[PDB]
Amino acid sequence: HTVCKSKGSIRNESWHIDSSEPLCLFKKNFTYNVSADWLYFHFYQERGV
Amino acid sequence: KYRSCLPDPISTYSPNTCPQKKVVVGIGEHCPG
Ligand SMILES: *[C@@H]1O[C@H](CO)[C@@H](O[C@@H]2O[C@H](CO)[C@@H](O)[C@H](O)[C@H]2NC(C)=O)[C@H](O)[C@H]1NC(C)=O
Ligand SMILES: *[C@@H]1O[C@H](CO)[C@@H](O)[C@H](O)[C@H]1NC(C)=O
Repeated sequence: HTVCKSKGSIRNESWHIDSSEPLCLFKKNFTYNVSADWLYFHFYQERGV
Repeated sequence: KYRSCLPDPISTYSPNTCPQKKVVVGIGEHCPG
């Protein structure tokens, strides 16, 4: 589960426990328009890509 | 979930019962196991 950083939650955001740095194949950051009402995304795969 | 695959999944007598089904490797994929 995840928590809200704006107001706050009684619980704590805990979805991973790896203390070291695991093997990663992709790690990037993207900025999106904050003043937006709806967001659309596509996620598909073919031939292992 | 818990579980025949007897005697071995390669030469099992009932392939429809053993959950380890034999497949083939596709394009751009690896051996599933
Ligand atoms: C993508 O953005 C997040 C959030 O700004 C980055 O996470 C921060 O990472 C630094 C260490 O590099 C920490 O000191 C901050 O506390 C993190 N912020 C949060 C909100 O957790 C993340 O590093 C960025 N990723 C890349 C590749 O730039
Ligand atoms: C974000 O969207 C609003 C309206 O939906 C628009 O006015 C604004 O220019 C957008 N932001 C950027 C950086 O384009």
